[PDB]
Amino acid sequence: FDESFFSFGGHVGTSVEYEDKVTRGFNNTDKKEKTITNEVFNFFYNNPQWNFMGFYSFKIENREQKEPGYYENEDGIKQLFSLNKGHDLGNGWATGLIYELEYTRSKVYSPDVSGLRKNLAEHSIRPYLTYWNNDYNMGFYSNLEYLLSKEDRNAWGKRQEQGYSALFKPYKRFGNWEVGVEFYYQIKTNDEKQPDGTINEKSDFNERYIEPIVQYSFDDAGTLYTRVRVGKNETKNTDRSGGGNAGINYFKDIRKATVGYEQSIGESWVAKAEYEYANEVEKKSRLSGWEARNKSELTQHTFYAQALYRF
Ligand SMILES: OC[C@H]1O[C@@H]2O[C@H]3[C@H](O)[C@@H](O)[C@@H](O[C@H]4[C@H](O)[C@@H](O)[C@@H](O[C@H]5[C@H](O)[C@@H](O)[C@@H](O[C@H]6[C@H](O)[C@@H](O)[C@@H](O[C@H]7[C@H](O)[C@@H](O)[C@@H](O[C@H]8[C@H](O)[C@@H](O)[C@@H](O[C@H]1[C@H](O)[C@H]2O)O[C@@H]8CO)O[C@@H]7CO)O[C@@H]6CO)O[C@@H]5CO)O[C@@H]4CO)O[C@@H]3CO
Ligand SMILES: OC[C@H]1O[C@@H]2O[C@H]3[C@H](O)[C@@H](O)[C@@H](O[C@H]4[C@H](O)[C@@H](O)[C@@H](O[C@H]5[C@H](O)[C@@H](O)[C@@H](O[C@H]6[C@H](O)[C@@H](O)[C@@H](O[C@H]7[C@H](O)[C@@H](O)[C@@H](O[C@H]1[C@H](O)[C@H]2O)O[C@@H]7CO)O[C@@H]6CO)O[C@@H]5CO)O[C@@H]4CO)O[C@@H]3CO
Repeated sequence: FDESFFSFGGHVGTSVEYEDKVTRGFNNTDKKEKTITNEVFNFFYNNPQWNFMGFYSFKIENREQKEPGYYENEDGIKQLFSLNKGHDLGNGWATGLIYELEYTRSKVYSPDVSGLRKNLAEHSIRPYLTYWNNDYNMGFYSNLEYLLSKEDRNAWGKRQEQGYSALFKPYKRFGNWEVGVEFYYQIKTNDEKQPDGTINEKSDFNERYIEPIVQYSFDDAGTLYTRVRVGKNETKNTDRSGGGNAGINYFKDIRKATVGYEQSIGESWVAKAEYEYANEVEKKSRLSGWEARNKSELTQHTFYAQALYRF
């Protein structure tokens, strides 16, 4: 018991993420955003004696937004707390529960506000079920999720999102290869109000995607991988939404491609680098009248690098 407290391994590390986004919106102009995320600490804790995994991350985030006649800068701190109590069921089966809390505090600067504060709390509860068949070298990861997101933007009001998701990812290993496909479905309700209670948004949302992944492990080196996502989502406003969005539906097509490489360096260090492309095209059921076109297109390039020390 006292001894079990000391039987942990895991990793400590750091990462940096750079995100370059351009959204050409319904007004047919470019909103350009650059975000840098500095993960000053991330801590993976693994106690096989408890069959318990924990994760903690501290991030500093800075975003700059630029578009015709407007700018916005946002600086934030994000902490993640994650607890995973697992359970070996034998014969290749396992189950467990994840409880995850992510808190973000940020300040926004623009020509119109100076240090407007935003507080975000997101809670994720995920029962999961895994299977691995050693004879076939095939298995799957699966989970359900309840997700609650609550954001207080002070003068800009409050927003709550609440819903569920399901994920199923079968995968197979053969030689140095591993191939998998992630299937994902999410539903949620959005509720956003101004401080006096005026409704900005009341809407129902759903998303689905399928994402194949291929990886190859080099005998004398690391693991190279690629993932490609094709998905869709929809946001359907009730008659109570504001801003001309009453009864309006948004439909989005999603395409992503990722390539990454991870390699161990000696016995303890592991480094990973990854590039992701994302292109998302949105249209409305009906334009309000101010729009220049029925199209809003996001193109995003993300660069990610991570260095971890295993123990
Ligand atoms: O938590 C740190 C981790 O976070 C991120 O990974 C997430 C990932 O993006 C999601 O996809 C998801 O992963 C689920 C996945 O989709 C499912 O396929 C399944 O995973 C199965 C694997 O597919 C299958 O390969 C096998 O995995 C085994 C490995 O092949 C084997 O090498 C070994 O793994 C050990 C590593 O060799 C060792 O280096 C160390 O791993 C560290 C990583 O190197 C490091 O990058 C980091 O990982 C991040 C990751 O980058 C994020 O993308 O920390 C790791 C821990 O230090 O530790 C390994 C332990 O031995 O053994 C494994 C297991 O046998 O089996 C799995 C099924 O178990 O399930 C996934 C959900 O668990 O979730 C994660 C977040 O956890
Ligand atoms: O060029 C101006 C602007 O025009 C277009 O926006 C549309 C928008 O697409 C429509 O949906 C609608 O907006 C409604 C919303 O539906 C409703 O939510 C509400 O908006 C509130 C926000 O939800 C809340 O977050 C806050 O918004 C802040 C915001 O966080 C800041 O980012 C800042 O907004 C700027 C944008 O960043 C910038 O892109 C641009 O907006 C364009 C937009 O690209 C285009 O699609 O300018 C704005 C402001 O300069 O500021 C606000 C706070 O001022 O506050 C609101 C308060 O309700 O209200 C709107 C209004 O109906 O209609 C707009 C305009 O037609």
